[PDB]
Order: sequence, then structure tokens, then C-alpha cells
Amino acid sequence: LVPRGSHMVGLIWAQATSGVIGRGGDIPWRLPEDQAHFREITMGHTIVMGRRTWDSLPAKVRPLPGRRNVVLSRQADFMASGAEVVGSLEEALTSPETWVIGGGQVYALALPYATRCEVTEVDIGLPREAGDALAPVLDETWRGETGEWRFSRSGLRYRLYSYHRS
Ligand SMILES: NC(=O)c1ccc[n+]([C@@H]2O[C@H](COP(=O)([O-])OP(=O)(O)OC[C@H]3O[C@@H](n4cnc5c(N)ncnc54)[C@H](OP(=O)(O)O)[C@@H]3O)[C@@H](O)[C@H]2O)c1
Ligand SMILES: CCc1nc(N)nc(N)c1OCCCOc1ccccc1CCS(=O)(=O)NC(C)=O
Repeated sequence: LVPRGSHMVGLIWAQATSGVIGRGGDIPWRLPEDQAHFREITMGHTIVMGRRTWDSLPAKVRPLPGRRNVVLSRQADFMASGAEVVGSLEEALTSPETWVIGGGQVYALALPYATRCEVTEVDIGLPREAGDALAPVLDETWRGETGEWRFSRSGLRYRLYSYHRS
């Protein structure tokens, strides 16, 4: 759907109902259904992540396979084997389609350029706590479809939102 001369930027994240996406350097739930969803959307694309999200990736999927991994860091000497490290968002968003995959800092940086958000809401009542990474706030310029609740294999409930804007 994307003309090759354009620059589509999308954000994709999974959040608790409270907006928590990250805590203690990790994602504070386990949801294989969301991993599969994230993989289906991002496979084959350039993905952009902050350095702390690179650190948070399980070693088995660091780099995330089948995607061009781009890591934003101000550390010139940062070691991200199998990825590329860029010092600015400008060098990160050169592809016709980019998926920004976290974390809290980088979603805030990228949201003003984005025209798609793919959001998984996890029906888990984790209260926001000091130091948590949080999902970005979407204003009224965004619109989209809210999916139905589904139970994961474990009985954890989740639903998918597909948002877009002009
Ligand atoms: N639930 C989800 O969908 C999801 C997805 C992804 C991540 N997470 C979780 O979110 C947390 C990580 O989020 P976070 O907000 O703490 O960190 P982050 O956004 O992943 O990374 C922050 C790092 O990115 C670099 N950075 C930020 N802005 C930059 C800029 N303008 N230019 C160059 N570099 C920049 C800096 O790296 P340097 O310090 O190296 O300079 C900064 O420390 C983890 O808990 C992770 O597991 C959740
Ligand atoms: C899955 C978490 C997540 N969900 C959404 N909706 N958006 C995100 N940005 C997001 O974070 C992505 C970075 C953390 O990714 C993971 C963390 C723990 C386990 C597995 C993966 C992915 C591995 S995968 O499914 O992409 N690839 C293979 C080969 O498993």
C-alpha cells in the first residue's frame, strides 16, 4: 500500500491496560500470541529500537531475525552484533517502511512522524510505578479499529488495536 518514494513510520507495542510496557528491563508478562503478531507485522522490514530495548531482547533473538535491526544510541562504541547503531532518528528512518519497536523513549521520539500504530492491549492490571516504561499517548488525530478480547493459551486476555492517521 506504500509507494516506494514515501516514508511510512509505524509504531508497534504491547501494553497493560495502565499503559505499562516495560519494567525492570523486561516486559512484565508472557504472551506468545503477541510475539507471533509482532513477528507477522515486522518480518522483512527495517525495525528501529532504543539501546535499552536491544539490551532487553532475549539472546535467542538478538538481533531479531529476518529484520534489519537498527539500534538508536548515543554511545559511539556500543556493541550490537548483527545490528547497526545510529546516533540519530534521521539515519534510522531512511526506509520506505519502518517499524519502531520500542521502548518508551523511542516511541516518544518517533510518534510525531508515525501514521500507523499496532497496539496489543494485555488485560493485566499492572499499576504504573516509578521507573516504568510507558506507552505513548495517542491524541484525537488517531483513529482505527478495536478487536475483540481473546484468551491466550494461559487464560491471559488480550486484544488488538490497529490505529492510523493522515
Ligand atoms: N511492551 C512492548 O511492546 C515493549 C517493546 C519494547 C521495549 N519494551 C520494554 O521498554 C523498556 C525499554 O524502554 P526505555 O524507554 O527504558 O529505553 P529505549 O527507548 O528502548 O532506549 C533508550 C536508549 O535509546 C538511546 N536514545 C534515546 N533517545 C535517543 C536519541 N534521540 N538519539 C540517540 N539515542 C537515543 C539512548 O541509548 P544510550 O543510553 O545507549 O545512549 C537511550 O538510553 C524495557 O523494559 C523493554 O523491555 C517493551
Ligand atoms: C513481543 C513483544 C512486543 N510486542 C509488540 N506487540 N510490540 C513490540 N514492540 C514488542 O516488543 C518487541 C521486542 C521484544 O521482542 C520479544 C521479546 C520477548 C520474546 C519475543 C520477542 C519477539 C521475538 S519475534 O516473535 O519478533 N521473532 C522470533 C524469531 O521469535
